[PDB]
Parts: sequence; C-alpha cells; structure tokens
Amino acid sequence: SLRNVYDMKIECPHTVSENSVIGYVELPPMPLADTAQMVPESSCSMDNHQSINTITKYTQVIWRGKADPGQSSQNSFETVSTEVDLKGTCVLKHKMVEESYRSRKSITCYDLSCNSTFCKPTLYMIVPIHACNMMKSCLIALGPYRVQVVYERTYCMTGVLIEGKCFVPDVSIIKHGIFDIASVHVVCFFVAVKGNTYKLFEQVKKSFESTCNDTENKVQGYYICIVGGNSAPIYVPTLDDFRSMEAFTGIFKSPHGEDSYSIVGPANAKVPHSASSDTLSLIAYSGIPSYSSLSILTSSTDAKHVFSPGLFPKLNHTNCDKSAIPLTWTGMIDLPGYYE
Amino acid sequence: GQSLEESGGRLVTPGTPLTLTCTVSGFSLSNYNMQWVRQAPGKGLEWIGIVYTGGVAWYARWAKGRFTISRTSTTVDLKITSPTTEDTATYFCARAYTSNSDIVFDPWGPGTLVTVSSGQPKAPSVFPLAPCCGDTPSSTVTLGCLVKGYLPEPVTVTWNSGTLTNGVRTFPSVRQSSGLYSLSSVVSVTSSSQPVTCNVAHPATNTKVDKTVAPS
Amino acid sequence: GQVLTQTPASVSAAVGGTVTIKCQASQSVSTALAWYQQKPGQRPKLLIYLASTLTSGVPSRFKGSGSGTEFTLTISGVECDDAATYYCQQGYSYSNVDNSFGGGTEVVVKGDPVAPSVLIFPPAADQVATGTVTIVCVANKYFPDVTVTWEVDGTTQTTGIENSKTPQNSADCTYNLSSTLTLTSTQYNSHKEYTCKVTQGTTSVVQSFNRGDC
Ligand SMILES: *[C@@H]1O[C@H](CO)[C@@H](O)[C@H](O)[C@H]1NC(C)=O
Ligand SMILES: *[C@@H]1O[C@H](CO)[C@@H](O)[C@H](O)[C@H]1NC(C)=O
Repeated sequence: SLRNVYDMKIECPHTVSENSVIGYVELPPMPLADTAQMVPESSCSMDNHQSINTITKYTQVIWRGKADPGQSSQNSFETVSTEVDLKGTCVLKHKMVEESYRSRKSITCYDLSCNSTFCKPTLYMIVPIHACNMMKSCLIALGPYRVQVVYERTYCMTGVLIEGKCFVPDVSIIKHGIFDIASVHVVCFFVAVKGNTYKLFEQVKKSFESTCNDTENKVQGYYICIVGGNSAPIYVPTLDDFRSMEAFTGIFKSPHGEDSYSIVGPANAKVPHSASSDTLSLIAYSGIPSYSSLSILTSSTDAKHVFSPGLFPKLNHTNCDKSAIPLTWTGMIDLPGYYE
Repeated sequence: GQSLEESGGRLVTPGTPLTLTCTVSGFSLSNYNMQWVRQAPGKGLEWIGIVYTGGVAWYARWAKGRFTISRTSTTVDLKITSPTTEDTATYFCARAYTSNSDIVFDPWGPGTLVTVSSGQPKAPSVFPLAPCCGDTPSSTVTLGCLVKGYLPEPVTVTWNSGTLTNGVRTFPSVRQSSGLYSLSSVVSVTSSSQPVTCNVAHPATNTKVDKTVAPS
Repeated sequence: GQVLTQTPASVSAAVGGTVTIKCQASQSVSTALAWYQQKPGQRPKLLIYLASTLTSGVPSRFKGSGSGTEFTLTISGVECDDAATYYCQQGYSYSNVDNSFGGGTEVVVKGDPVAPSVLIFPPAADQVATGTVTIVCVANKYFPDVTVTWEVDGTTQTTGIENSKTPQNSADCTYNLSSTLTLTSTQYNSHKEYTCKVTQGTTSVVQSFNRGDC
C-alpha cells in the first residue's frame, strides 16, 4: 500500500564483447484507468531511444456486464472497441535494437497484464552489453512505481548463469564429438515490418497444420529474442536456424507464455474501431490478471495493435480468421553449448 | 526513537559552493529513501529531490543542475553548486515513512538555515527596553531587550539564563530595509522580583551578550 | 507532472467549529496523497498518509478523504492548538514535477475576542549615541487582528515601520505584536511627543510618551 519501489536485477559477465542484456520486474496491480498516458521515465534518459516514449495507436477492447451482487456469472454483457493512445509499451521498431547497440542506448518498455479493472505492468529494460562494464545503477519511474536497476557481475567469462553453473550458448561438426544441452530463458518481442522476407505466416503455415490461406494479406514482421540474458539477437523465424525454430514453436504452441479465473463468455470486436465488420474473436473472463493483454491483429499486413484488458484474444491459428499473435512471449528453449 | 539533524547551514557569498549534511539517529539509513525540502522564510514547502537506497538521485525540474544529492553509509548530503540570493531558506531532511517507499516522508529534521548575501556577518547590538520613568509605577512592569542589526539568523534570547520563562514574549525576527535582521523580547514581572537579565547569543559570530534592565 | 492546488489560501474558523480545506491535482494521484501540519518556526508534522490514514498520536478530530484528483481535509472541534498551515503532498509520481507539495493553507482559529494592552518603550540612552533610534510598541494578548499607526508630533508616519506578529497562542488563540519606528538621531531629537496607536476595528488603544520626560 505504501511500498512502491522494486529492484530490477540485471546480470553481467566478467568479459564483454552485438550482445544485449535484458532485465524485468513484474509490478503489483494498479487500476486500469490509471494506466492511461503512463510512460516510463528513467534517470538515464540521456542514453535511451526517443521512439519508445512516442505514441502507438492501440485498439482497446473491454467488456462490461450486469449481474446480481453475489453472482459470478453475468445476466448480460457487451464489448466496446475504442482507439486509444499508449506510450511506453514494448513496440520495438525495425533495427531499433541494432541501432541502439551502436548508439549505446537502452530500451525501456512495459507489458500489460490486465483484467477489467486492474493491470499488472511488467517493466523491461534492454541495454547493450557495453552497459555491463560501467554497471552504473539507474532509476526508472513508471506510473506510481519506482524501479532501481541493480547490476550484478556473475562469475562467468561471457556465459549465462544457469543453476549456479555458467553455460555458453553455441556447433556443427565440433558438436558431434561432444556437446551439452541447457534449458535457457528467452524473452521475445514482435517487430512489425512490411517486407517480402517478413511474411511471417508463410512459415506458420508450413510448421503447423494450420489451414491458413491467403498469407499475402496477413501481418508481416518477425520476433526478436534475447536468450540467457546475453546473446546476439535471434530473429524468429529463421528456417536454417534451429534455435530460431525452437523459439518459433514455443511462441505458437504456448502463445500465453510458459508459466482461479472463470470464463464469462466469447465475444467479437471491431479491430480497428473503424472496421466495417468484426475482425477479432476474444473470450471475456473474470479473474486476477494473468497473461499479457497486448497483441497484434493477424488479418492485417500493417500491424493493428490490440489492448484487451479482461479478454483473451484468439491466438489459435487452426483458422486464421479473426485471430491475433502475442506482443511478448517468455519461455525456455534448449540450446547446445558448453559449461565453463 | 528515530530522528534527523541537518548540519552546515551558514552565511555564504553568492556563487560559493555549499554542502549540507543530514546525520541520522535511531534507524539504519540503508533501509530508507531520503528527500531534501527547502522553505524560504514565510513561503511554502518546496520539494528539491529524493535519493534512493541505490544511490541514484531524482531532482525536481527547477532543481536540476542547481543541486546535488548524495548518500553515504550514515549521512545524506545536499550541495548547492552556485547559490544565489534566491536560495536563502531553511533546508529540511526527511526520511521515507516506510522502507521500499517514497510516497510519504516522516520523521523530519529541525532544518538548517542557509543565508546567501554579499553582506558581512554582523553581531547584534542589544538595547534595554524600559518604560519612561515619568509615568507612575505599577506593581507589575514589563521590560525587554531590542536585538538590532544582526546577520545572519538565528539569535537566541533567554531571560535569567533560562530560569525565567513566564510572561516572556520573543517576537519573530524581521529583515530590515538593509539585509540585517532584528527582533525584540519582553517579559512582565512584579516590581519586587528584580532584576532581570536577557541573554543574547549569536552563534554565527560567537557572540554572547547579557543585558540587565531596570525601570528608568 | 502533477501540480497540487490548495484552496482557500487562508481560512478562519471558530473554536470548536468545523473547517474544510481542499487539495486538487492536475493529473490523477489515486490514493497517494498526504497532509502535513506546520506551525511557525517548526518542522512539518505528518498527520495523514494515504487518503485517510492518521499517524500515531493524531486526534480523531482530524480526518481526510478523497481519491484520484479531489481531496479534502476537515477538522472537527478545532482547537487553538490546530492553528497552523496545512500542506498536501502527493507521492504518486515525481517525474516532471516542480513541487510534490501544494501551495499550502493556513487556518486561523477564532478564539474569544480580547482587547490589546499597549506598551511603548522609548529608545535607551545607548541608542541615541549610535545615530539611529528605535521606538518599540507592543500589543499584548489580542484577537482579532489589529492595525497599528505611528504619528510623531501628530504627523502620521509612513516610513521605517517594522511589524512582527507572534503565532497564535496554542491555548487561548490570542496574538502578540511588536511595531518599531526607526529614525535618525537628528530627526528623533527634532520632535517632542511619540505616540503608538493600535486599532482593533473601531476602538484604538493609544500609548504615548514625551522625549523630555525620559
Ligand atoms: C481484477 O484484478 C484485481 C487484482 O488482483 C482483483 O483484486 C480483482 O478482483 C479482479 N477483478 C475481478 C472482476 O475478478
Ligand atoms: C491450435 O490449437 C490446436 C489444439 O487446440 C493445436 O494443436 C494447434 O497447434 C494450435 N495452432 C497453432 C498454430 O499452434
């Protein structure tokens, strides 16, 4: 109630070499109305990308019903789609991470896990590996919360701290003679970019039995991921990169992430608000905030970002009709390499 | 029994760097966030900045570049990089009311007084205040002391080395047309209980003066 | 950046009555508002943290309320000890903030009306030596406020007057005031009668002295 500051630990190896590190902290629930115009304000604003604090157009989908005072089910309900402006959300632009490495700029953004009335913000910070030599403690302000960035130098030459051991993610012929496999944590963000090489759902159609025709008119872009808190960015999907296809499988087989609430009912919404017909299927629920409320509409080459507090967007692709893809995804993938 | 006590308030010429220190008693400084707040005489509370347990300082928009807050194991600092005459105020030190928090702040220190002016420090001259002898005497009389032309604040006035307190009215100071301050203190006593002595101490000049006043 | 606005700037309430003061925020601060009480020459004292939670030792006569953007503070059965200046402070966000505190509100507690006693002190013989003299006039234990006028030889004075008023007595709400007239020794020795008049409404209590008499 009075406790408002949280620590965000970011681990650093002793030796530093396109590598970016990531830290995150899940903040306590805050009222949904107070998340409007909420933007991260960091002390170290002298070296952060200026585009994250800019406005990204979202289609907001909420549900609201009427029920008896002691009832969990609803006598009636409806959904409302509105165009809202959200700043500071984890909308990464094309080559923003690469430009930030050569520019020594941080990426500070947040994810939103909301029900109909409250939101759990998850604050992320992506810094180049060059931020692990100075290891200067930074301060980020997000709404009513204060976050202290704490850099800890793990005991490993370049690798990842995994269960008290140091694992270096890798290969090829050398791997056959000897190798080891480690389960490594990964965070992914969808980068919306039009392009003949970024037609993502052409590979969704090939990897999965998903009956998905007319991939030309579906969202274009890729996911960018940082593994072990220290690696070069992995572009997802990449057909000849088995690590990339492992992340690709986890994103679309476990779209809500790898980690009570009672379903009130399915609903459809117009995305964007100006759409002539319903374009997105969702499931209205009651329950404490759980999974991310941020997603991107599937059936639009230009990314239509959706914010659906209290609704679970259609993430299945057995029918690409009125579906969505997650904005963020966290999970574990198995990587070859060695311990040091 | 947690408390705070600021230090370092003094008279400085404009542009002279000044550092204020906030010693802490009764609790561990490592567990709380600290803030500095200043108050010009007669004016409202002005927030300056907050220093968090991680050592990073967060300042107000107007204060950015004019102040520096820093933290040690047992002290909290505040440095005015180049003071101006507008910086004259009492500077307060405040602990966050709870750990892991910066929403509200308690307890507070008494504050320390910073004076920024080109004038030299000046000891006060003390003059007796007594009724004109022409009028008829009464069984109860009021006597006083005028403390005029001192810089900077504060000045402490007591009567009979603090052993007499009833009927003592020490009015708050007034800044004169010049930069000098002035105030007066009075006390009412019976004509039998004589005499009374006012003690005036001006720590800025290491000045202590006693004045015994009699009705004449 | 949130800006806290307090109204009114000053309020006057009768002893034992109820007084309400308001705090308004430019942007929402939810429940992270606090109320501080400060008396003259004293450090701020926290009374209410969050919207309505009293700290230890604060009487139940203080209560606070509000949420989001509008907050009020009410004192029921206000005592003379409650006479102070009250500040609201928000801890929701310190980003792009010029002041976490509002402008403040001073509450004057109306006690029993008491007429002032007036004393006038001629300059000491030591004063006249220095080239400037200061005549001190004191008004004691009065309420409501008073206006003081200086006239020398009947000529009302408009320059060199310094007024200092004590904070309200914590028991009976009364004031105390000192007024000083400073003149050069040449001007002081150039006139006979120096009178101090303290006006409270329509009644003026005036005290005088002659320079020759002292
Ligand atoms: C929404 O989440 C908050 C946070 O825990 C919870 O207190 C509230 O009951 C939830 N709302 C519903 C309708 O379940
Ligand atoms: C859709 O759900 C089915 C099972 O309900 C699952 O087998 C399939 O993989 C899902 N679609 C995608 C694209 O993963």
